[PDB]
This record gives sequence, structure tokens and C-alpha cells, in this order.
Amino acid sequence: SFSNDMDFRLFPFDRQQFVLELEPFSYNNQQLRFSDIQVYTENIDNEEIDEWWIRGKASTHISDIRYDHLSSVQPNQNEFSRITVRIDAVRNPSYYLWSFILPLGLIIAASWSVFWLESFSERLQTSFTCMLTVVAYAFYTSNILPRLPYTTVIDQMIIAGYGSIFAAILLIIFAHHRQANGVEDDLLIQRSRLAFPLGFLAIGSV
Amino acid sequence: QLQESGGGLVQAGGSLRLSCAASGRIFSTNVMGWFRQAPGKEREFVATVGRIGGSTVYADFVKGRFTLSRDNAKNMVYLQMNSLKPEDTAVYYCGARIGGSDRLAPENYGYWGQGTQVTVSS
Amino acid sequence: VQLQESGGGLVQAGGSLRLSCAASGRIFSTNVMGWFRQAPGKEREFVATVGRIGGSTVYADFVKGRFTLSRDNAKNMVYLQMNSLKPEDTAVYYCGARIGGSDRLAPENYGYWGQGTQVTVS
Amino acid sequence: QLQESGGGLVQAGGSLRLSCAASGRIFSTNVMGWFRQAPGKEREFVATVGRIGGSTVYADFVKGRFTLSRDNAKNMVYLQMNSLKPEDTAVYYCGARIGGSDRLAPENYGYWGQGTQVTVS
Amino acid sequence: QVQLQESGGGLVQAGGSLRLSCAASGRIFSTNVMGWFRQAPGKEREFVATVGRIGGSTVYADFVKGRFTLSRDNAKNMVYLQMNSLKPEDTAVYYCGARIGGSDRLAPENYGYWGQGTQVTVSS
Amino acid sequence: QVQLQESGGGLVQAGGSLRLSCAASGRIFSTNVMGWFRQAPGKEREFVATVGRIGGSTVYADFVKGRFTLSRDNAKNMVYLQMNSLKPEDTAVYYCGARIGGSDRLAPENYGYWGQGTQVTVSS
Amino acid sequence: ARPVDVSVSIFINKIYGVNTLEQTYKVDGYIVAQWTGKPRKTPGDKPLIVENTQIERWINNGLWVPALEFINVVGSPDTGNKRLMLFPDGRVIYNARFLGSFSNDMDFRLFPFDRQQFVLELEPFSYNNQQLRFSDIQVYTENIDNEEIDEWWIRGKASTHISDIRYDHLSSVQPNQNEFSRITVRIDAVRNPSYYLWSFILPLGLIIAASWSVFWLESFSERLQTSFTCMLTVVAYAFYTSNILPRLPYTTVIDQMIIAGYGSIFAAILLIIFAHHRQAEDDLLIQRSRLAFPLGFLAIGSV
Amino acid sequence: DARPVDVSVSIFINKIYGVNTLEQTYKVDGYIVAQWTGKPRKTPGDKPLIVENTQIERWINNGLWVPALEFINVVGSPDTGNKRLMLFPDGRVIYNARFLGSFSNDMDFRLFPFDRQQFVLELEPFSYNNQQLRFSDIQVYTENIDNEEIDEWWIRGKASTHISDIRYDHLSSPNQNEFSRITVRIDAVRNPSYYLWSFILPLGLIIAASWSVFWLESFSERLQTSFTCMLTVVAYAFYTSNILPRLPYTTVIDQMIIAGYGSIFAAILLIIFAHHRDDLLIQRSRLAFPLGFLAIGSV
Amino acid sequence: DMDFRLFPFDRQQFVLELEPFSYNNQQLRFSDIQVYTENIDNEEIDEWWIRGKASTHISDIRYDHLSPNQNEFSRITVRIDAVRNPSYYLWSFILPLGLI
Amino acid sequence: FSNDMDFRLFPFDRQQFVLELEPFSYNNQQLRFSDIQVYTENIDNEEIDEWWIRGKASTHISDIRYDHLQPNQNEFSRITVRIDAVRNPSYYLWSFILPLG
Ligand SMILES: CCCCCCCCCCCCO[C@@H]1O[C@H](CO)[C@@H](O[C@H]2O[C@H](CO)[C@@H](O)[C@H](O)[C@H]2O)[C@H](O)[C@H]1O
Repeated sequence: SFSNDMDFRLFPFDRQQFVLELEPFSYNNQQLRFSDIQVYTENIDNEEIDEWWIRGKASTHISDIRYDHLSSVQPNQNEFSRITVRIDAVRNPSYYLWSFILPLGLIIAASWSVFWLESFSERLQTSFTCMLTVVAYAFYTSNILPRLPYTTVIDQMIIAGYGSIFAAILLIIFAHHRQANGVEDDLLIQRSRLAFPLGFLAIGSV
Repeated sequence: QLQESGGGLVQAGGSLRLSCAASGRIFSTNVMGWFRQAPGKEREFVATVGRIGGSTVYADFVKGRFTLSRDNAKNMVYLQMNSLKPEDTAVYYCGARIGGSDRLAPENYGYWGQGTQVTVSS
Repeated sequence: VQLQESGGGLVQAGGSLRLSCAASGRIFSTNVMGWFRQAPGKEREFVATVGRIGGSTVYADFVKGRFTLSRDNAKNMVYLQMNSLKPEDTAVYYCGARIGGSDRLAPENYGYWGQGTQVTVS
Repeated sequence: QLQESGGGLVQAGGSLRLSCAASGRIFSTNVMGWFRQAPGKEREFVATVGRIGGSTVYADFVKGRFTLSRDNAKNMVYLQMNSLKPEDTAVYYCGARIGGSDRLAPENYGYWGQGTQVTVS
Repeated sequence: QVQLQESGGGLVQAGGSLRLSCAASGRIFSTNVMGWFRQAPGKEREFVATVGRIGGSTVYADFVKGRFTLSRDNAKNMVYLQMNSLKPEDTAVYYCGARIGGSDRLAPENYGYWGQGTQVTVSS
Repeated sequence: QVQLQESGGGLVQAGGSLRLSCAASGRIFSTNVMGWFRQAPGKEREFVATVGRIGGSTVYADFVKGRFTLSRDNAKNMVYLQMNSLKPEDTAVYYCGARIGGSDRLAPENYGYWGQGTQVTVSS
Repeated sequence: ARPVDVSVSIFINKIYGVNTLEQTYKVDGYIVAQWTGKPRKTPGDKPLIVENTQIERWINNGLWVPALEFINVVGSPDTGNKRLMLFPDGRVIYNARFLGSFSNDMDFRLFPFDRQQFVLELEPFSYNNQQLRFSDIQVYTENIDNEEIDEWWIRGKASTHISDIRYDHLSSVQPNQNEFSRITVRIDAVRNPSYYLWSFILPLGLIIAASWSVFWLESFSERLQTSFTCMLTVVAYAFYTSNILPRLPYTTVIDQMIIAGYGSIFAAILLIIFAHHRQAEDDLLIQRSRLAFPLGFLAIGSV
Repeated sequence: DARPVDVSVSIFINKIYGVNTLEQTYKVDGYIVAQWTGKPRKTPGDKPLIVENTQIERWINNGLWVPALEFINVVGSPDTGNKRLMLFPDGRVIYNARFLGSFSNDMDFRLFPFDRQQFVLELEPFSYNNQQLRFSDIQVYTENIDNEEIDEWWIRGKASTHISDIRYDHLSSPNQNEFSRITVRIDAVRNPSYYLWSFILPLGLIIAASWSVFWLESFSERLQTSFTCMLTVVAYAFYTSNILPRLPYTTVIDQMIIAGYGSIFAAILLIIFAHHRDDLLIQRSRLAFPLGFLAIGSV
Repeated sequence: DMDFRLFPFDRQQFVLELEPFSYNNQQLRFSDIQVYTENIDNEEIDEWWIRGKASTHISDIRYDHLSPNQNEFSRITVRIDAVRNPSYYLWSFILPLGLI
Repeated sequence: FSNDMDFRLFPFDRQQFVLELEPFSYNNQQLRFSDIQVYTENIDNEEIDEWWIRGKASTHISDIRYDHLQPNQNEFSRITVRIDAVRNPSYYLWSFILPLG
């Protein structure tokens, strides 16, 4: 098991650099140095079924690591030779595009149909079914997606669906009580069946 | 924005002390690394801080001649160059690591300064 | 995907040939191509193909170091340099493309076979 | 349904070849095994196939004297019994393993046959 | 649920023998949970013997030193304590208890349904 | 809601002894959280002693050198620091603290409900 | 005979793999121990390097290499390469790679805003402070570039103590033999709460607030049934969070937001029914808690 | 001829954790100390001698007697860290070792989350009967607890100990079939606060909330909200199943979940029966149905 | 072999099979086998309910791929019969399902 | 053991489980495989098993030539075993596909 700096914020479209670092444990570069490093990798037939898609040939470096905290202090005796190999890869996002992002777009889009219902009571109670549909999808997401200390693209779509549905609940209530007279029937704003999806798409573009 | 300095012409075996001034949104100086590029040749790695405290990464051609130091307060890093040779003649750039995991890869550095010319003659 | 073999002909025992297989269509690389042969009455048997790890190549037991597989990914071709031929090698040498599975030595995991090139040793 | 045959009377030291015909839903003869039961005693294991290919399980009293074989073509098994002794006198039954996790356990066999008597003087 | 009755104790000279019996009756499907205890005036009720976790084993107090034996009769739901080479220090009333729960065969806390007990006296 | 009160401090000559007491009151479930600190004029309040994680152990600053000993009376919610072989370097105010949380009983930052303190002066 | 002064350095490469329920974590790094032993002969009278399996051969012949135990490690640590540098003057530098599971006292009650102290405790396994004492401790950690992609945010430099541990059950006729020298290393860290703010706390806030919309419905039947769809949505969110969040034997902050949502919805159910079956006659005025019900909730939430 | 070797033991328990309810196991990290007296020996400077880890083997090979002590109730080989011998010139030998092991014990979680457990450690020589080696005494030392509100388990009382003899029927191969055993026991109770506020309290509000179907005024409303309630218990039973431990029997919470099902189901029957036998009179069971639930609950 | 098709009412047979690794039954034979199991206090808290004392067998395994009378090995077989404790699955799974 | 497995047709997928054996240090001038035989388990009923073994075990003996390595010393003898299997789609048809339809 090897460790590395990995950033998954662009998941499922992230790119990683898998590295191996090699260094003598006890002999400095005045006693033992690396003269050259050759790397060989698997011959891929078809990467379609592969979780990761390798890009480019393996990269290599030879370098000197100088340590400031070595007890003895003899001239030029605190440097070690280091080999670094890097493998670049891109995640195969096919599974996450067709099974995660697409259904979530259909769920969020379908939530915009509440503005086509005829009664205020219908628009409000249905939104809660939409709200419950995103929560249901959030659980389906979490149980499969990798754990992270930050939100990914999919996590932000889930958040965007919550906001949209919540913003619609507000707009539904507002239009039905806006006029503060009892006959609050702002059909003009209720005719934001086009303006609400466009307002959503606008905020998301930023 | 990064700005180098300290360049100049020098005779073989002489010294220089390149300086890199950082200004803007850099958490610390641990991110800055020195590179150089000679006419025709590609830009190559020179030095930067190591992962674990107290360690510094130098290119194989340094051979203990150059030293990387920093002043986190002034947001600057210095490359004390000694025993310079004609092969060290090039434009020395100062870059900032972005991400990935390869301190030695220029592909993972950005915000390059204009550079500073170093010339060693015989 | 379409494959076309070439380079066959007649030769005496101990001679040499250089077979070529040109790939035309949708192929990810030449790693997926492998040489096979089928003599009259005998099954179609594996000859050679690339190995899983770089620098390695899989050869049938009867090759005995005589044949050598090479490739020009640019021209999208693979070559089979056959040396020290023997009468037993007479057969029709086809060129297949691994259609999946994890048995490079299995003809059942190959397809898009070509018209074949005849090779005869006296 | 299973049917045995090949029993009879034999002199101490002689041989016999028991046969078990199998009929019905039986994909392979591996599930079949031989048992024997003397009057007053309990039905004891004799022979069945081993888990891994090439192996066969025999009771400790067999001592290499018996040999179980199979004719998957006719869907049958045979118990070739040699060097028979008076201790081997019993009714030999043929059973079919119907699950469980013990090849040597009669409790895991059903579809028993009528049995065929083996008698040694 | 269950009830326990001891018997078989009495007066014996130092070095003699006694066989105590405990009969159980009620909601008890095994005699493994039954255990012998003793309690003389002046001291606290201390463990004597009970069955071990693995078959074939038996747990005895350190003062038994192999002199007492716990036998069983699962058919008759009875346990027996054969006490030999008796010492004057073994004098006490011996109780029979059934294990309620916990997971310490040696702790009387985990025992309930105690019986009346049988007095065991050993003189010189 | 906890209150701590120290006592036992006073003037003493080099090589003398003192016994400090600390009484805890309020929402406190045990004296294990209590720990002794000391602060000199123009010096940072430094750790002295507190109970150890495993029973029978006690943590002492490097300058104790076996001279001090921490004991307790849980029933009365009190801890005691016996100070022997005192030197002029031990002159300071000795504070009693209760461990709020964290996982470093040597760090003053993980202690609260500090007391007023008792002065310790070792003359020489 | 004075005690052997041992100078220790600890390099920490990584702290990860927190187990909340067991209150443990993983640490990868090196431990360097220097000390002066008996003078000895070495090849060319130069510092001699001995690695791994050859170390044992030297101990058999007389070399003294004391075992330093991690007090708070869980099971045997995974020791990789290890090394001795032996000097003719007697100096010994022991260096070894280690990966171990370490335990500590962790309070996650303020999750996802909890702070933690990752500690390493080092102590000789067999030699007291009359025989072996720690003279100094240096700790070196990773140079961080951008802490945004990291689960934990380190705060301040590593803290170190050198203290003595006295054991009461070693008291012997020979006194002063029951005290051991201990090194303590502390790393302070705060959790990175971004993911939990945007993906857990924010949505839950929207679900709870949206349930206050029932008081804007105009039919008693609509008001009451919708509340059951709201209770159902909190239970649905309850196990969405239970799948990602850590297992604990106590409630946290998110756990209490959830219980509050249960209470709000259940309280509104009582109010919607009270305002319909206890009048002289629907009470459509008490239903004007559209503002009084959220306000009352935030008020109680202020404690 | 010779009497048994008397061995004094001390056990330091650092942490009992990692309970596995279904396997009835738990993890224990601590130290074991074993002291006995051997044949007097010479030591450098006549001070106690220390032998650590791999060096111990050389001493056993050179004739030093170090009996193997086994944790009877440990599941698999324990993870032993550093280990040490201290040899005194007068003959005393003190064996010390760090251990981490998984231990088994009869554990009854039927009263969860209000269950009480007895974590035990059973020590017994592996080869030497109590005519060759007996345990003279046992001392146990446990952790000093600051505040138990954060701790999953609340320890109660001091650790109990036992020294007894185990007699094996299968070792009749004169009178050497008995073995000395040490037994340590840690009594503890579970911290239920988490399960009351996050599991039992919400489930109560849900079961109670289901009872409001008797306040809806149309029959089509009572029966349809009942499915919403049924669906809420299902969603909740799954929330619990994902957190609470796996057991071969029901717990208090499970019976509550089951009671939620029965209450909702019975209500669904009363709603239909009352309709076809529009009787709103029995629909006034708003107080009858909850009381009957609580009455049955006690039983 | 374990069949869970009658879950939660399934019945299993826990087996141990022991055999010399290298010595055939002309060189090493098992003369007898005895098994000792746990004395159960009460099984209501246990996941599996043991039924009957351990069953044993000593047989000879004949291998056809070792080619005179040197291809038979002695094998011990132990079997512990047990039935699943179904209480939990009856009350918390099957019953609520019937109601739904 | 690892191999190239394609589960796109799941739950109706077929797989080739492979074993590849080769000397670690000795080329085919020093050590060469002469034959390979494979014996598998005797199956009673396959309805209970997750996978169904279709056909006998296939075997190969080939030579692997390594470029990265005297002449004729860069070639190792390799055994390959292949067990063809097919998944049991029963469980997935009744509990997953049918309810989804
Ligand atoms: C008409 C109605 C339409 C409703 C539309 C609602 C759209 C809502 C979109 C939700 C987007 C969430 O996007 C959120 O962005 C913020 C701010 O960059 C990120 O915030 C995080 O990263 C940034 C860096 O970018 C850090 O500086 C910050 O401290 C941290 O919180 C969150 O990680 C991400 O989750």
C-alpha cells in the first residue's frame, strides 16, 4: 500500500498521479547512488472495462534528498539518492455518468413539474415527494460513492436539488399568500415553469 | 504573482544568490520551487522543499552546490548557488506547486515569474 | 476491424521469412494481435503474441527462440521474423485479434481473422 | 429409484461384483455410495467417491479389498469385492447422497434400494 | 422456576467420607448450571465445585486438593459430591445453587434458586 | 460547576517539607482529573503531578526527581502533594487544576476550574 | 553509575485511519534513538551500519539495544527497516520505520467541529530512569502545501514533554527503582467540516424548515397528512446520515438536530390537531404560528 | 519429591473494547507479569539481569525454565509485543509481556441497551499440572477513569479474581490431571444515553404519531395515512438495523419496532371494521386504542 | 457444503477433516478419535443450537493419481450438528413481512 | 489470483479463472515444464453453487521471452491453467430482475 497526494474534487472526472519513491535506508549518496531507473508497465488491450485509463508513459526522476537533522555533520554526508516514478491516469467516468449524474438530472428536472399542477395544495404536497426523492437518492449515492472530506460534482448536484425543491416550496407559498388578501392567485409568477428551470440553470453555470 | 531576482554574470566557480518574492494567495513558502531553462532545452527541476520537515529535494546535477532557504515571514525563498559552471547557464524560474504528487514535475507548477538570467563564462 | 496477412511463400529448411499483419479499423493498439497457424489436418494453434508486462512476449513451445514478434504501432502493424525454418512449420499462418478473455494462448479468445498467408518448408 | 444386484453366496476368499442401477434425476454417479447392514447391526458405510478428482472414500474394514467404480454411460456404480470373509456377510445397499456435509453419514442418503444379500462362509 | 434440595451430609470423623446429593426440579434442561457451595458460621459463602466449560472438565476450589469429586446424572437431574479425606476445616453447611446468568462459574452472584443446605460436620 | 481550594503552603527552609491539600467541590465524579501545577514570578505555569492512566501509576515532572508524591482520598474528594527535600527552585504558587478533557494530562491547557493557589517559599 | 542519556527524534509522515468507536488512529513515521554505549572496534574504525537481521547478531555478542515501547500503541506495530550506526567511541544511533495503531482519548461530541490531540507515548520497556532516561525529544512533521484536500487541519507545532512515571507496585527494599522516563508527543488538529456543512447540515436545515410550511396549508386534513410525509423525510435522512457518519456511543450535533426535527414535526402534529378538536369550530388563528412556530424552534435551539 | 512451583501473577488491563455481539468476543490490551523463584544464579554485578524479546530464546535454549501460560478464553493467538525476563541472583524470575487478544465469554445482550456484561480473562499453564506449577496469587490493575460520559461502558466495582483447580477426565494417563487457573472479571454496564435519545425516543414519537389516524374525519384518510405510518416504521426499522448490533434474539428496541407494526396493523383493521359495521362512534377510540396498546405493553 | 435455502430454519453440519500430509496408511494410521465439546448452560443466547454429541468417522482415502498398496491415507472426520436459532428472524422479519 | 474479468453481461456473465506458473529464477535452458495435469472437485448438484464449470480444465505450456534481460538465457517456461465457468443467474432473475419489471 502506497501513499500519495490525491485530489478527488473533480470526481468522477478526476486525474491522479500514482507514485513510487525509492531511497536507500542507511547509505548516503557518497556511499550508494542510483545511476538509472527503467520502468515497465502492463500492455493494455482495451481500457473500456478499466476503472482507470493510463495516459502517457511512466515518468521517472533521480534526485538528491538533503536532510538537516542528521546527528553527525561531516561535509556532504547528509544527502541520499532517490528514485521517483509517476504513473498518470484518468478515471473512467462511464459508470458514474450513466448511473449517477443522469438519473439525478431527471429527478431534479421532474421536480420542476410542480409548477404545472393546478392547485396550491397540490404543488406543496408534491414537492415533499420530490424532497423525499432526493433524500432517497442521497442514500443511494452515499452507499456507493467514495468517502471524502470535501464535496464532489455529484454532491453539489444533490445540494442543488435540495435548494431547487426548497426554493420552489417558497415560491409556491409566496404566490399563494403574496397578495395578502386571500385570493392570492399570482398565475403570472406561477407561470414560472420556464423561469424556474432557467433560474436554476443560471445559478448552476456560475 | 512570483518575481525572481539575484541573477547576473559570473566566472566559472563563482556564486550567486537567487531570490524569489511571493505576493498574493500562497499559504506558505513550502510550495515554491526553483526551475531553469536553457536555450533549446526544456525547463527542468532544480530544487524545492521535501515532504517531511528538514528535508530538501535537489536535482541530480546540483551535487551539493546549491542550497534552498526560506523566510516564511517575508514570503521569499533563496537559492544560494556556488561552484557555478558553464553548464549552469540558463534562465532560472520560480514556480508554485498546484497539486498532483510530483515536486519534480514542472507540469504541476504554475504562476511562473519572468525568470532571471544566469551566465557563467570562462 | 480488418486484418490482412502477408509475407508468406516458399523456402528451404533453415531459411527465413518475415510475415506482416496490417490492421485496419477500430483497434486500441497492436498488443491485441497474435499470430496463429493451422496445418492441413491439425487444429489452429497459437504461435506468438505480446506479453502482459512490457518487454515480454509469449511464444508457443515449438518456436524454440526461432521466431521474433515485433510491432510498429504507428503504422499499426506487427511482424513475425521467422528463422531456422523446418518442414514441420508448413501451415497457413493467420492473424487474429484478442476479442477478450484472459487466455492469450486461446484461439477462442481471438477474432477478425484474416485470409491467411501460406508458408511451406521443404 | 435404485436397484442393487450381484450378491449371493461365496466361499471365504472369493469375489463378487455388486451393481447399482440408477434411474431418475441424477446428473452424475458421484452422489451414489454403498452401505451394508448385517442382522441386528446398524447400517455402516462402505464406499463412495472422494471430493477431489481421483479420490475414493472407503470404510476402514475394506482394507483395499473393495473397489468402487462408475459407468456414467449406463449411469451406474459397481462395488468389486475381493478377499471376502465371513465378517462381510450382510445386506449391501446402494444410496444416493441428498445434500448434507458428510459423505460417510447414512443420514445424508435417500432413495435407497431394496438391497442385495452377500453371504460368505 | 426450579428448586434445589441437598442431602447426604452428617457427622464424620477426620479422614472419613460423605456423599452429598442435590436434586433439581422445574425448568432446568441440564445439570451443567448447578454448583456446590459451602458456608460455615463466621466466614462468607465460598465456592466449592461446578462443571467446566469444555466437556470432561470440572472446576474445584483451591481447598479441595483433589479430595472432592463432582459427578452427574443428567437423566435424574441430580448431582453428587463425593467428599473424601475430610478435614475439620471442611465443616460447614453445603449449599446447592443454579446458575442464573453472568459468565463466572465461580461467583455466587451468578447463582440463584439456592437450597436449604445440608450440614457437614467433621470432628477429630 | 466545580470549585478547587488549595492549602498547606507556607515558608520553609531548604531541605524542609510541606504537604499541600486540594479540596474539590461540585460536579466532579472522581479525583483522577485533579492535577498539581506551579507558576513562578515571570515564568510559565508548569506541570507538577497528576494520576497515571493505569492503576498504581503517577506522572511527575522531570524536576520532581522522586521528591514529591501525589496521593488522594476519593471518599472526601481530595488530593495531597507531599513535598520533601525542597530547594529554592521550588518557590512558586502551586495551583490545583481539574482535567476538562483532551488527551494530554501534562498540558495546562487541558485543565480548568483552577484554584486560588497556595504560596510555597523555600528560603535559601 | 549514572543513567544512559537517550536523545530521541520522531518523524511523523502521516496520521490517518481514525477509528471513532475504538478511539484509535494510525501513524507512520521513523523513530531515531541516539545514545553513548561502550567503546568498540569497527571495520576501519569508522561508523558501522548494521541493518535488520544483522542487528540481532550483534546483540548476541554483547551490544546493548534497549527496547523502547509505545505506551499507547494497539498491538504490535508494523516495523519496517531498522538500522544501527555503531561508532568506535560508543555512540549508537538506532533508526527504524514504524506503522502503528495508537489509542487516545477522543471526544467527537462536537462533530463535525471537533478538535483532537493525536499523541505518541514512548517509554523504555525494562529500564527505569536510574538506568535509562530521555534527555531530549525532537519531532518533525510533514510540510503541508494546501490543507483543503485533507481530512484534518494541523494547528500549531508539535508539543513534546519529558516526564517520569512512578509505579506503586514496584516498591522494593532497594528504593528509587519504580520510576520510568516517558516521552510524550502531541499533534493538535481540527476536523475539516466543509463536506458535512454542505452535504449534511445544510440539507437537514432545509428539510426541517420546509416542514414548517404545513402551517400555510389551509385544510386540517392537508396540514396533518403532510406532517407525516415530513416525519418520514426526517427518518429517511436519519439513516442517510447514519451510513456516512461515524459510530459513537453518544450523540453529536447532527444527532441532536435530527432529534429536534422529530420533536418539531411531532409538536406541530399535536398543534394542528389541538386547533381542530378543542374549540367552541376550526381555530385558523392559532394556525398563524407560521411565524411563531419557527421562532419558538430557533429559540429552543439557542440552548 | 519437589513441591509445585509457586507463580505470582499480576495483570494490567489498559482497555476492554471492540465488543462483537454476535461472536460474543471482546478485545483486551494489557500486560501480564509472572514471578517465580528458580535456582540461585550469578548475575553481572550481582544486580538483576534483563533479557528482552529474541534474546529470551537463547536463555531457554541454555536451560532456563520459562513455562508457557495460555489464555484459556483467547480466540486465536494473542498479539504479543515486547516481552522481558528479569533474573535475580537469589533465583527470582519475573516474566513480563505486552498482549493484545480477542477473548470470548458468555454474553447476554437481551436487555440491550441496558445490558450488563462480565468481561473475563482465564489464565492457565499449557503443560504443567498443579503438582508442578500452581498460581499463588493474582493482582489486577485497571485504568483510572476521568469522566465516563464519553465511554461506551461504565465500569462498576473492583475487578474480581479467582484461583481454582481444573480437573480433566481425559488425563488419566496417578494424580497429575489437575491444572491451576486464574480468572479475572470486569463488571460493566452499557451507556444507554445514545440509544434512548436517538433510537427509543424517536420511535416513541412515531408510534405515538401513528395514533392520530383516529383524528382524521374521512375513512379514506384514516386508512391511507396508516400506510404512511407503516412506511415510517419500515424506514425506521432499517435505520436501527444499520446501527444496532447483530444478535440472535430480539431486544427492547426490536420489540418496540414490532409493536409499531402491530399497532398500525390493528388500527387498519379497526378503521375498516368500523366502516362496514360509517360508524364514527367507535372511531372515538382515540383514547381506547393507545391505552390498550400500553396495557398490552406491560404484558 | 452448507445449504441456507430453508433460512432462517436451516440446519448445518460443521465438519473437521484430518489426514496425514505425507504418510500413507501403511506408515501412519489413525487408531481412534474422541471429541469433546462445550457444556452449554442455556442456548437461548446462542446463535446455533447444537443437536447431539459429536459424530466421528475413520476411513481410508484412495488416490488414483499416486499410481503398490501405497496410495491410501487415513482420514478422521468429525461432525457437529446444529440448528439455527430462528427467534429473532421470526419476530422481527417474518412477522412484520406478513403484516405488510 | 488476478485476471481479466468482464462483468458487463452480469448476471449472465462467463469467466475464465486462470493460474499462471513460472520458475522465479531459472530460464528454460535450466528448468522447463514438460507437462501439466489439473484435477478439480467432484460436483454433486450445481443448482446450489454460484458458478457452473462448463468443460474440462484447459492447459498450456509456452515460453516467455523477456527483453529486459548470454544469448538464449532470457526465456522462461510457463504453465497456464484455465477453468471456464458461467454464473448462476437464478438468484438475480427472481429477486432483482423480476421485481424490477
Ligand atoms: C432557482 C433555485 C435554484 C437553486 C439553486 C441552488 C444551487 C446550489 C448549489 C450548491 C453548491 C454547493 O457548492 C459549494 O460551493 C462552496 C463554495 O465554493 C464550497 O465551499 C467549500 O470550498 C470552498 C472553495 O471553493 C472553500 O473556500 C470553503 O471554505 C468550503 O466551504 C462547497 O464545497 C460546495 O459544496
